[PDB]
Amino acid sequence: GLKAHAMVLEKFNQPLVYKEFEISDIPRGSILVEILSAGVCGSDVHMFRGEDPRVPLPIILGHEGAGRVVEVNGEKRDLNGELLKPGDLIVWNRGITCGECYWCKVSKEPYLCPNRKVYGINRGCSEYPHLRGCYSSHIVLDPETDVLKVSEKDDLDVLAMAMCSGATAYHAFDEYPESFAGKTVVIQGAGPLGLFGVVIARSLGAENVIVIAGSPNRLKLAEEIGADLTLNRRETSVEERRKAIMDITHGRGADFILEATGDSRALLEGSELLRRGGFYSVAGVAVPQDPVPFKVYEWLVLKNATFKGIWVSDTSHFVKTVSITSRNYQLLSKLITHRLPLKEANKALELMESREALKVILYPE
Amino acid sequence: LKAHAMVLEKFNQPLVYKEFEISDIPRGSILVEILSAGVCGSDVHMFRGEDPRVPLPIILGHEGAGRVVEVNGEKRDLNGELLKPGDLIVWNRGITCGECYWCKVSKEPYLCPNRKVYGINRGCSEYPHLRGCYSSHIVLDPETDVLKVSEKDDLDVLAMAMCSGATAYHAFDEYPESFAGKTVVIQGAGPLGLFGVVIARSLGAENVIVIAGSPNRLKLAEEIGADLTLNRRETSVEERRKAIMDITHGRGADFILEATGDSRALLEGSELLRRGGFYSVAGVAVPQDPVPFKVYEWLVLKNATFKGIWVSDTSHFVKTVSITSRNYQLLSKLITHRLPLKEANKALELMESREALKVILYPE
Amino acid sequence: LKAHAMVLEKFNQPLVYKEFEISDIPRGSILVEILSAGVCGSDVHMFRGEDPRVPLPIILGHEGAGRVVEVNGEKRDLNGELLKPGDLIVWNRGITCGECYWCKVSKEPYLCPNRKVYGINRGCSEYPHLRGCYSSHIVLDPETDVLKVSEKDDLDVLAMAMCSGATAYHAFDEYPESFAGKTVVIQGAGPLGLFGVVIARSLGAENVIVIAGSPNRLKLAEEIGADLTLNRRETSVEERRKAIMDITHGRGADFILEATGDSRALLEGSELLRRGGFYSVAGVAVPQDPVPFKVYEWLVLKNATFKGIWVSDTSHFVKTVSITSRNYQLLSKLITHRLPLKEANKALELMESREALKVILYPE
Amino acid sequence: MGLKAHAMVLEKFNQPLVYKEFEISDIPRGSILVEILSAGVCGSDVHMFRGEDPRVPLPIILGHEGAGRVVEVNGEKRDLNGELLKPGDLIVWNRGITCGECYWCKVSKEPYLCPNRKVYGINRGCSEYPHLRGCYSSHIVLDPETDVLKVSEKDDLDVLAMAMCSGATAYHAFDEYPESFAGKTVVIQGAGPLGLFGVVIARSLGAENVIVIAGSPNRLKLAEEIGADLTLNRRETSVEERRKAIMDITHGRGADFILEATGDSRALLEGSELLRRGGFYSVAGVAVPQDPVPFKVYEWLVLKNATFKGIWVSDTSHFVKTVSITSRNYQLLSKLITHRLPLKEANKALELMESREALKVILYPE
Ligand SMILES: [Zn+2]
Ligand SMILES: [Zn+2]
Ligand SMILES: [Zn+2]
Ligand SMILES: [Zn+2]
Ligand SMILES: [Zn+2]
Ligand SMILES: [Zn+2]
Ligand SMILES: [Zn+2]
Ligand SMILES: [Zn+2]
Repeated sequence: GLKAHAMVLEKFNQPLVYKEFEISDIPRGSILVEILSAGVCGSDVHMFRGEDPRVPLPIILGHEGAGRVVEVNGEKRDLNGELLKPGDLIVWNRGITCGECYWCKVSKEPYLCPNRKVYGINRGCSEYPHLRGCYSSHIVLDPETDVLKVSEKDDLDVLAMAMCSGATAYHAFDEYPESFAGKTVVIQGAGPLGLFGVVIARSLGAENVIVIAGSPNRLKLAEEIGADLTLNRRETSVEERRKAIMDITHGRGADFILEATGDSRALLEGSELLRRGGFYSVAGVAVPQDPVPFKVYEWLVLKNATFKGIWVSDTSHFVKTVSITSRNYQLLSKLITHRLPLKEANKALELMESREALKVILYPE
Repeated sequence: LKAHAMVLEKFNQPLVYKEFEISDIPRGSILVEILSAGVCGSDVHMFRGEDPRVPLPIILGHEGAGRVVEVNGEKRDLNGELLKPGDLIVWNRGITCGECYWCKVSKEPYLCPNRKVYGINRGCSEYPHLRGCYSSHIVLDPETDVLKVSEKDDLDVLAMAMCSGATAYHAFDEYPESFAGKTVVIQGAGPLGLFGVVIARSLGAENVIVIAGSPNRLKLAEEIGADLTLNRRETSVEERRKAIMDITHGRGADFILEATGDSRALLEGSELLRRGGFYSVAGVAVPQDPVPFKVYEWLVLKNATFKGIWVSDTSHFVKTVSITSRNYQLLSKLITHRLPLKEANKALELMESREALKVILYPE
Repeated sequence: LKAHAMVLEKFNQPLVYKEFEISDIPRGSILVEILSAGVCGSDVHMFRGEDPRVPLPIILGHEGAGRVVEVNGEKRDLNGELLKPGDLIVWNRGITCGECYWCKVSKEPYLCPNRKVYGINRGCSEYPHLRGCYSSHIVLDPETDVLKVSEKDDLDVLAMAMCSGATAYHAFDEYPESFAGKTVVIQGAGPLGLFGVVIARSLGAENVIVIAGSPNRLKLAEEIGADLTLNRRETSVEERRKAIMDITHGRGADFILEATGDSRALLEGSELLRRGGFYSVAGVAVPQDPVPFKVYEWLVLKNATFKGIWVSDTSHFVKTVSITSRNYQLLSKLITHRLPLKEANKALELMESREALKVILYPE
Repeated sequence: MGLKAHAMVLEKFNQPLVYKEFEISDIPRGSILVEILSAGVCGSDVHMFRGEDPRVPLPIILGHEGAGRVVEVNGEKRDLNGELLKPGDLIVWNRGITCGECYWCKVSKEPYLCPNRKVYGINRGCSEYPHLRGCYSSHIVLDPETDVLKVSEKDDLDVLAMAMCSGATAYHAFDEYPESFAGKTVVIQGAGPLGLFGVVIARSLGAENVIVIAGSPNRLKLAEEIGADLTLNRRETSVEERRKAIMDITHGRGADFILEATGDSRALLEGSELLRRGGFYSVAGVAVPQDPVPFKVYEWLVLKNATFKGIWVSDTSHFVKTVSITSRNYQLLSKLITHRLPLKEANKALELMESREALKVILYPE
């Protein structure tokens, strides 16, 4: 049978350990996939530290992958109806939803499925066939996985990264009920989520894209990938930033704001930048935090504002994200600062934790 | 023509009776005899000097129905009917500039920064003076959006509906799906929330639940269509959440209307809202202390929409009259007092004390 | 157990009564005792071999309500409730693949090319055989979308609603605004149009006008909420257009539903539609000769939306059940005949001749 | 003492436009006197010249596509962003003024459908002072109700003038689509200015694939140059070949979104067969009553669950968004301007547009 290896999380806050798995057969309808690129996410650090309550042990982490089909045990179609075969290059939606609940079937919001099963997050490696995350030479995909064939003209590293931060960013923009033509977009934060938001905002036809953050290196990147204006929170005052946005928008404020900071306190700045009638997509905050002092009359009622929380993404967002991403490979590849062998998965988590890396991608040896 | 009005000359001092002689009216204007004038809870705040838009002196009253006396030129209503002396009409209290970003580009006229409103930011010092409904007569500018009504319409109900009803309608109109199969929770049982009951019912909501503190208002909400009322003073937060969870199979409410006037209503409402739900916030009407808002739990993880609602526009006005017109007998139950115009000071006192739910004034 | 069903062996051959011995059912499947089975006009086309989807032999019947006999394993309804013996249920006739572009990307499961439908494209020759509602029992796959109902629900009405009702609902669901203040014109007064009357009313339409040729169906349309009916034998096309222009102040209808089954309906409907109006075309159910379409006048100059409507999905299912549940007394009037299952041929005959509006079959 | 202006006046249908001079002193309260710098010649100007548009009074100064420079404002005028206009400002404006009082303007919020819509160079004659109500002129007088946008010396006024008509109608067509264009396949029928602006708008909104079907190789080459992924020449392929091409690109589904930009009702016969189940078809090119086409209701509407949406002109929201898209694509869109003529050659301009020797002509005073 097949000799696979992976980096396994056995106990929280303890280094991932190398382990080998002999793969004999795979479940009916499943797809055995050779991982070619595996994204390391900020959230993987959180999971490693034992702060994500969905996470069983032991587990093969890694929810962002691109790979080559080794074997389908039976037949599997991709989302366009193409039958997969050995050697096909694919990406896939990390989440499988039930297809039977209120959100999957009635409201058509499958990202809200309470039964959502996610590779490298709530799928452990204890029970055979074990290989349920991307920090591995190989992953076994269930037959219910949403898959998309890609080609050798696709940058698999970029696609892997895009699966997570990109598709969330896409969801955030997709909730806006108008075209972006003529619109001013403000993005708070310049990690992968905010930076995909720059390229997504550009690609959907936004007039002006402004990014507010605190790292000059990340802000330079934002400019190289399409931002019209960047504002460094450490070099400018709140009022200076408000005036720059008010100047650009003829005194109205921004039409659409993306929170991509991870910090609930971002809404305090963002609310004062939003025009009357504007739309604030809140997608960065990823853990419970202290409550923020929210001014209901000023920020919601008087402003006639929409505040929209964004929870992950579904298959519609996945395919649309691949499509935008595929027009933007050269720019988006600039987000990958580090490329490491799988056996260095621990160092990769350190790099991400310390912010030495913007994004790290692992490759099996 | 000799008109009279009850005029606000000094905040916190009683409205005073005053006579006005109306000869010429401005070009294009419509002189209207007031038949019904609603006394709104916001008029109390204006009376008390709490509204910074309010010039003095001013004839208050932004909620009106009346009879056309004359048109200086020609005026069509929204359906294109030329107005003539004798016609009965209602009208939108607000006039927008029709030239700014919100009027012409984003098509959100309610957000017009140049919005002019009878009985609110239009004083009575300058001729022709009559720019509010606490008067025998009002002069409507040509730009006013008007609708003709008939003798089969209830003008008292229509006056009331103009304000609270049209804001309630705006709150429901922002919901991007139909209300079929949906559970609606309304927080509050003043005019705003009670209109919400009738609008929710009228748009097809499956369940309409009202949370408030007054048994008399809760009985009324039942009478006009609520499936369930929950008295906030006689139940726990946890009991009310359980009741809503039982009705929605453990999910929560699809749509919540905040109609209390208290920002703290979001603390409870946020925990009733299903994942993916929609919270329209329309009641809070003054700057208040900030509330501790749980961004992850209430917005992000919930994938929720919080939508603030500012007043209403002409599309909301027309839709509100249409709903109201199919519900006159239910909605007339909100009017607890009808007083002559000269007793306007008592009307304000009734509304302030909540001895009244809604007061209508009539001239003479 | 020994079930019985009425089987279609050859097109145009009378349905044959047959017994089926059921020993065990596939894993996760649900064995359901049929309590009400609706006979649809589309069953007549199937019976004659006009529907190219139809395998033979087949147990027809795609409108069903029933009582759970057994689940081989466990099955949750759409609200997550575990089904158990004795539960009353309704279900979506169609099961979609959950994997294709329509199911997963555009979220239009009604357009699934792999859609499997009880009594339509599921034959009865392979065990467990019972894949249609003209039967004492049906075996539902684990993938079926089910909803529990109660003894307070009218199951005869629910069976009917599953088809025509959910298609009507889809047609209204596509309209991008509220129905408040709107005038709705419905063409045709069979079950689709009649459900259209009730739905239009329930979503808050101001005026509902029905145009058809059957006096008795038009009387029923008034009994269930139409404001005006217009009979094509008794009125001219010009008289109809004037009546609709009078109600809409010269503009035309805001929303039209085609529910006649005839392509030529568009000729009249296009001239009743306001500029900017919305025309949902849901009745035409077979390929027909092309109609002469005036692209400039009816689409471009009118800035009109013509929207075709193909069946329905689980979202429309639940929402239809929800509106129907509030209108059982009105909608019961559509059921003109109830016949034992063994009389299924006569039921198809009644539906073909239009002596019935809707027939319900009951086992035993 | 007054301002000396001149224009090319249509006095009688099918007779040459005639040069005439005017002296402009007073203008109506609130009005803006504008020096024309660019005037687009539209294909519909030909039909109006010929006496085919029932809206057209005589005499009239044609030209509904314009950009220019503020000479004077009688009072005050703010552009749509709130900026006060002053003499010397460069502007563009919406050709159409709506009443702001009717059902469509106030209730349904569809001002393009206002029955009282007043359009420079179309239904506004030139015989009553101050006369200058069209762009085939040295100057135009804009009413206070006109929606205006200030532009800069870095904007291409020739491209903006053209964009005002064909471009805003194409924008309207795309704006009616209820989803994002991400991952979508767009087919455009026709490669005149309307269809060609469609290409740039489709690209700008993020469409994945943009395909153009037309009959002219030159125009199909232009469509490729401004961002089309594929062109199909309908004179050199069968309907079946074109459908196969679209089916191959869309994994056998059909187009997500089609724009009819041909002017021929018969285009729907092919487009309907290219549309996927659940697809959206904006019909914007057909501009005059035509014979009815044989429409297959079951196959093209019902079974397809298709949306067919007719597109009538545009409003100020479309205007502003068109100017924004256009402003990022000046160099591509300038490729559409094939001829620039002096105002006094307006008759030759119409000839060029009618013969189709020109794709788009711009007129310039002086
Ligand atoms: Zn689910
Ligand atoms: Zn991730
Ligand atoms: Zn009020
Ligand atoms: Zn304004
Ligand atoms: Zn049926
Ligand atoms: Zn499918
Ligand atoms: Zn033009
Ligand atoms: Zn108008």
